[PDB]
Amino acid sequence: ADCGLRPLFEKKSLEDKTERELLESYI
Amino acid sequence: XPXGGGGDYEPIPEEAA
Amino acid sequence: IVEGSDAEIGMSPWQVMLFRKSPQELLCGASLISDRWVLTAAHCLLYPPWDKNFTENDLLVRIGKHSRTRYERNIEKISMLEKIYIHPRYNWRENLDRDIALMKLKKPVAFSDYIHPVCLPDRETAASLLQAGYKGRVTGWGNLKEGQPSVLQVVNLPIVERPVCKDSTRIRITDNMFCAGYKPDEGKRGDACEGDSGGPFVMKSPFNNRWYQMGIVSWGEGCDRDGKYGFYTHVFRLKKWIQKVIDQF
Repeated sequence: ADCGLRPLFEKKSLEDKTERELLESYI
Repeated sequence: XPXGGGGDYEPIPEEAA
Repeated sequence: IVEGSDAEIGMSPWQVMLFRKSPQELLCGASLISDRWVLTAAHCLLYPPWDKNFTENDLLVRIGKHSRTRYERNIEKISMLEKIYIHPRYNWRENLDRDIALMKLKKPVAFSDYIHPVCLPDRETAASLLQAGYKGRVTGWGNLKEGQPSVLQVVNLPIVERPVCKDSTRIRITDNMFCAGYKPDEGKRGDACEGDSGGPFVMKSPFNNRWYQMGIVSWGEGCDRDGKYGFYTHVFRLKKWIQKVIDQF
């Protein structure tokens, strides 16, 4: 239900230091 | 092949079990 | 993890540590998929070639950790196992095919800023994300080289085309595994290593912003060797078995 949404990141709209590298690879 | 080390751990208090 | 970095606090709230009661040692990584279900590699519990055959009572599951050795008071929670479920067709004799196991916790764990489950992929998510070139993230407290880190390590790695995975090893690879890592000329390095087994390989869906577990650290030959890749259990391929167990128990 609330799976995969992290309290300290997704839930606060804050992103971790390297998650962009993942998204940038999903071309 | 398949993926302990042993770099010793701090004891786990009984009240945590 | 080789060539990774210290994880940020709460960056991997589904990360679980499989701990041996006596002697106290870190056996493997694992992941929290619900309030009472933990997913790991079947070889973390059963591997006859090394005389490994653990029962529920020989283990402790520590959730919400960051430091490898310290007992993180007021942060980590410890649970005991009610039952272990190994895939009936797990192949420990040859290639660790279907290297997957579920563990039911004695009591549900309460979520917090540091403890939160990961999502299991659906056919659509598996299809759109499991492609060569796309990067996933592996985490664990395993070897830093082919010693061990003080806190959780993380490394992002690209999924490799199946032909490349096959031609890099003599082991017979199946549809139930996939490999990841950088190729020799890509300039970047990184890999999981012994001690990382059972840990999650995750990807963040760009459609709904959720983190999904696509793989389980399974095996490799050496760590971070050029021309060699880490192998992971294909979670989606075994999801039917996962659901069946959770529904029945």
